[PDB]
Amino acid sequence: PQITLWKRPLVTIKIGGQLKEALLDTGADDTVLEEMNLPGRWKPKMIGGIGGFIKVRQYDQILIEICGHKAIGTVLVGPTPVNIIGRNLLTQIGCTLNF
Amino acid sequence: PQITLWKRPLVTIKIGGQLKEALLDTGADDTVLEEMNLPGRWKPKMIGGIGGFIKVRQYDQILIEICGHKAIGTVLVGPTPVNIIGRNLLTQIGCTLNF
Amino acid sequence: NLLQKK
Repeated sequence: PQITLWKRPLVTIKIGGQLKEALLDTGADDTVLEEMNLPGRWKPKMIGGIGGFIKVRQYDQILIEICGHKAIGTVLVGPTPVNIIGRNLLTQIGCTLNF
Repeated sequence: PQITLWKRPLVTIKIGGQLKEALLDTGADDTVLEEMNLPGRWKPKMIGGIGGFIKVRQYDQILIEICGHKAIGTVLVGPTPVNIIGRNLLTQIGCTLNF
Repeated sequence: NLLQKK
């Protein structure tokens, strides 16, 4: 699809069964979701941005569907104000910025 | 141009006759630049990011060129980790997300 | 991770 930027680019994703809303975020290195359980082992990580840092749990090799496009990669879980799809998964669905 | 997301979408901008680097950020409502001096009066704004909320200075109707494309709009100044071009100016340059 | 909101 082509998504204009008049409003926040929110999309439906599917992860670990659950359907969630998430923001397509070209400024994010990583994908970060609100607290949830995911399968497999995890390790702690600190991520930063506006406002400073938060501690998150890092899960690798997680499968996600973004607008029906399957993508696999690392997903971070923690106290993010909003679900964010970052570049690590945006690349997998062939997402580009165009102007 | 078409910008892929394997690396951070960092571009050159020009403001007040000076070149700076900035991130094209679809996850940002607003444009936020590192501490610098701008003309005219400012008003207060609170913005939220991954780590919480910060206070920034809001300047309106500011001339800024992004990859050679001219924009005139609101620019926030404060302790951002990186200069970020948000949706308010991405729309001005005709930027869309595509997959 | 530079999400930003008003």
